[PDB]
Amino acid sequence: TTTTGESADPVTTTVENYGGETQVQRRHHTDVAFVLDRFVKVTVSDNQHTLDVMQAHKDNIVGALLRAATYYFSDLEIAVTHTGKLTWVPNGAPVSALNNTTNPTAYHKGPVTRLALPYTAPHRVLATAYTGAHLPTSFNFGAVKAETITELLVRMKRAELYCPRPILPIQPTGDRHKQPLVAPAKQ
Amino acid sequence: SGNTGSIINNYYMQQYQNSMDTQLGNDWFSKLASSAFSGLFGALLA
Amino acid sequence: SGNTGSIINNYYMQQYQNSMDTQLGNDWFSKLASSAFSGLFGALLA
Amino acid sequence: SGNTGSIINNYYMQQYQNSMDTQLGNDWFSKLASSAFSGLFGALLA
Amino acid sequence: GIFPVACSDGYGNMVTTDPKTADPAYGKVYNPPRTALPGRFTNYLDVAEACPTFLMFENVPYVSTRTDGQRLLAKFDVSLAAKHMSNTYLAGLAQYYTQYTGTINLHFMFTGPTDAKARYMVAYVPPGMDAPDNPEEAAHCIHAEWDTGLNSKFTFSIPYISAADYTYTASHEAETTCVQGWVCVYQITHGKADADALVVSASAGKDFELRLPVDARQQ
Amino acid sequence: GIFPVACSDGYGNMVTTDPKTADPAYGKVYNPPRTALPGRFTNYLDVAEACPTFLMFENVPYVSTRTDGQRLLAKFDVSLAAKHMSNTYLAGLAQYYTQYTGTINLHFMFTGPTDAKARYMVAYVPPGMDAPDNPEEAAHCIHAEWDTGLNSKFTFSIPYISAADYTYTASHEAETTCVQGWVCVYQITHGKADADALVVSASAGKDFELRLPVDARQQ
Amino acid sequence: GIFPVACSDGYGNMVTTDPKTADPAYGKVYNPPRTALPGRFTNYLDVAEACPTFLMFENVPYVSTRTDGQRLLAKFDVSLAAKHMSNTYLAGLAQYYTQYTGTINLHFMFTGPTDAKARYMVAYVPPGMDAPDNPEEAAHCIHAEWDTGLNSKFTFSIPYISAADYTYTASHEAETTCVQGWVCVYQITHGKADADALVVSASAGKDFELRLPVDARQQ
Amino acid sequence: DKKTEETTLLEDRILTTRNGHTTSTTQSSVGVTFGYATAEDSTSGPNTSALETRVHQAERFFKMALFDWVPSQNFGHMHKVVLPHEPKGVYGGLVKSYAYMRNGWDVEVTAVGNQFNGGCLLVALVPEMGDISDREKYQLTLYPHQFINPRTNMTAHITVPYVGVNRYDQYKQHRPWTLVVMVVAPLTTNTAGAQQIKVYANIAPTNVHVAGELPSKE
Repeated sequence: TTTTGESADPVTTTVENYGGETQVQRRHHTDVAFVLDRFVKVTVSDNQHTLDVMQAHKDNIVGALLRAATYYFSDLEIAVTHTGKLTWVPNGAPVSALNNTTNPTAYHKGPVTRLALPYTAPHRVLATAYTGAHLPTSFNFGAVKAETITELLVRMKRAELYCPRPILPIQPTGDRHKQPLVAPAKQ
Repeated sequence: SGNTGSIINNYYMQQYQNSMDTQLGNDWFSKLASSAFSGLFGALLA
Repeated sequence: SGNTGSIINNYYMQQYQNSMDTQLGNDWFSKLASSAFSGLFGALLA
Repeated sequence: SGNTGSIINNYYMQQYQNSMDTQLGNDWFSKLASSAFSGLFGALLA
Repeated sequence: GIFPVACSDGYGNMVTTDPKTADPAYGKVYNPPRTALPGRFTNYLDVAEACPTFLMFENVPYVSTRTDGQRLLAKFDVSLAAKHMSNTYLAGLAQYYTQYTGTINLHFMFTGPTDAKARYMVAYVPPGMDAPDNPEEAAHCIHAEWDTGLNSKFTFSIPYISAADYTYTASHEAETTCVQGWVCVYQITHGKADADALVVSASAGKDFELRLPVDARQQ
Repeated sequence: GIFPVACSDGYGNMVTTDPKTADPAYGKVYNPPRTALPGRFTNYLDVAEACPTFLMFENVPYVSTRTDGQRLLAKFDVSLAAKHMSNTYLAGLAQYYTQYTGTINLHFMFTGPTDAKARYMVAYVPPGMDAPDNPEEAAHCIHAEWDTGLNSKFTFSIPYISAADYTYTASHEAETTCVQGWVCVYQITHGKADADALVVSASAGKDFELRLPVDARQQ
Repeated sequence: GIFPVACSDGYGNMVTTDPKTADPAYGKVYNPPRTALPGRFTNYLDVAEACPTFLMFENVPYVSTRTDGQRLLAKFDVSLAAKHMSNTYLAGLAQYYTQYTGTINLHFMFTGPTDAKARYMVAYVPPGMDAPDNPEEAAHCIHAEWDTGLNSKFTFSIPYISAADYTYTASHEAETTCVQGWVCVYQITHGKADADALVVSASAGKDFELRLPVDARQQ
Repeated sequence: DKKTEETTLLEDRILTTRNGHTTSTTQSSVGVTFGYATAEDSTSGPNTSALETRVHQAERFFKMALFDWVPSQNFGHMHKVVLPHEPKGVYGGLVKSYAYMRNGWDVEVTAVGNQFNGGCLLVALVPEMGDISDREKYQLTLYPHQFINPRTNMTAHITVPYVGVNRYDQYKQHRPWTLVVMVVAPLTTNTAGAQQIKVYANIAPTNVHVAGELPSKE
């Protein structure tokens, strides 16, 4: 199957060309909405933290995959292990609000406290990159504050992605990257 | 939609569970993947 | 009505959940806002 | 099927509760047990 | 057997803002009849459209004709935080939402005597340049000129023209210039109009919207 | 009485991956309209089929005609871990699933000048022997020969032929040889073609599937 | 208000054997196709009916013709614990149920040479007396005599005749005698048949049932 | 694209592009790559209180040079630029008089050498491009692209829509599109190739809309 390579028009041959027989697939697992729909730890440093998905580890499935797109939309779900009252505040709220309790404040019930929050930016969509680097103030989902924030996780719901960006693995030392895989106890 | 599998509907209204989208006026790579040439371009013998 | 979004009805009778109002005999600012003049009052050219 | 006896169906979709099998194309010992000869092979008197 | 349930962790926490309703205890109570009580309002923004409140220019609601000729009577930031709003209902309200979109209405009522005549211009200077100090430079923005006559009042809408669909009511520290431009109001000329007051107020426009309630304030 | 329930032990534990949804708190929020934003993608593997990325041979995407004659231009492991993949989208993606099945497409675009002609061969050497270093030995595997001409590009599918229905993206330490064989690409001859580049890329095949998402990496 | 529930005490405890199903977490997984794999079995007792395994008489499956005449070739306890069962599938299986009922089948395959002829008798001695050591005394129980010929094998059913409807697979310490009697197999005569082997096996009968699974064993 | 006569030793696959009163014929096309979509989203959003307008005059060709491709520069050598960059003429004028604006791009990159050169360039357009790593030059094909390869073509053509987290932008401080060109196969020169190749661009701002007229001193 010769093509004019310069074209940039997609080409996909099949085993049928030599006599094989292409089968069926179920790429459920490689579905955007699906893969990103799980919790990811985000490194919290203070007892107050602005919610931002870019803070997931760049090599963590979710963060790696989120960064494999340039623009994205989604709602949020959060799981915080905290102490005292947890207060959330919507994108663009004066930071001073975090102390006020008439804002969505959840009392303690350990271990974690789980919530569902609405996309709250004022743009039609948000971005992974930006050339106008360091991302803009407004690219957040609000902020959280609790007397103590031991741990923080976030989950992207309803995810939409636009324009793919690259995504690299590990550069192997030798011919392939060998390593220890889950195996049964020797006995 | 995503990693969600409850058979019974949410106890809460969808107006509270999620953000509601507005419209003003199926997508792309999906379409593009399919428009891929898969023939031969030549002339086949045997 | 207010910040309330349960799809299923209250387990308790409404006679207990709330106070019942009595009547004896849609409102105002709402009406007043709408009665606002929005034209021009002049005579328009071009 | 196995040691399971809830009369009401799973709250979760079966797509999540279990692995889905695929097909490509009642069994054996069951059949074999039944094909067992049970007569006499001889000629019976009395 | 009884019905087997899974009490999920991370569910049930109090929450000052949840959409449920507490159980009750004192029931069978009947409220006195409040049928047709005057002045009910259903949504704040209605009163905000219906009643325009005053802007402020150093303790006063009006603007004063300095002297005859091309003078710039006022110029200000297009934010609900703006100093000129401050005493404004619209701002007092906006202070509880992070975002907004919409048209804002400016009203100019000339208070002068029957022998006092003037002509004014008002424009909306979108950001990207610096607010011009004279009409001829401002004449290039969305503007409107008008003279005095039988009709004391003149209303004018300030267009929502921004990159994003919504914008903040609040003002960030990092913002030097008012993210949404300014509106400058000039005087073109006058005669016997010096000293005279042009009191201005502002009301919410038809498509003006307030969203995302927030409680940032002292206690 | 009230409804008797059994709160089952071992049920309710948090779980970073459960298919439920947390209760909400801030409602009645309306997103700005995002109708028809260009370039949306729904499933990664679509882009993976549509856009073939480059293989690597010591810092470069192409292969270079050493000299005229039966030379073995390249040979490599059929694993998404393979050194030659590495910079490949397919591999960068596969790194998050344990298993896979499917056809993989190889693309060879000849970059030479109009006076440079060559003929190549590519084969898939299933495991069981050692990858042959010359065509005549490789001529016995599933292969395909082809010359240069008007058409710069030539695509070729690498068949999933394994004992099991699925295979690992990952590579075990205990594996000396690439569990899935190799693909060697030769040159049969050429003329005035020495020096010239034959850049190669790889895209996902039609029946290519990725399954069982996993997060093994640093943090 | 919300729905008032009573979390009953004494309900919810784990339980290694409950008929519920845990919540899930990793979903949307598709198994490789296993259509028509040979040799599937659905219920153990089917294989137990279909394949008779061997009895044991001191390291051997057969019984040996001591010498011509009225000899008692074997005699044993009717329990799945019996020493003669031991290597028997039926017993290896029965070891996991407390009770049983049903018919058990005994199979006698004569292995001798074409010139070796014999005649045997098998009886089921219900408890109440002591197992007779000679046919004429045993001739009064449910028995069956038979000679050798073209047909190597002879099958015979051991009747469930007990006071209760079910009986134990297990054997109590307090039981001196086998609660369910014995089965003795004699030889009536023979000629040139001395030395020759009469290998015996046992399979589950049609109405044979195993009930009440139990795990008593080491770990 | 295609041409007639019959076959021949020269080139064919002719194609003429036209924006405004400007054309661009090319007897060696390889087609035109289309962006992330075939049509831009709604040009009249709420964010513009519908005071936006469109200027047909801006949508015309304008040229701007890129670099010289020489055998020295080998794999991964890349030349990037953010559009608009310094904009002149009508199009330029818009930027000085309107607060916000939006438009897509009609890009035609032309590396004219000669059919005896070997080597090959990759030209693409990227949204919010912020410095690629060396490794991720390998996955540059994920962007609207098109190759130039001397044995085959002289011109690469790519048309692309306006994008951004905002319906309208302030080009004066955010542009989404970045036109890049990278060497994938170093330039071969052989006996009769061209010593070096001059690379230019023919561009047209497509579907230009502007909103929020600014004040003015001149």
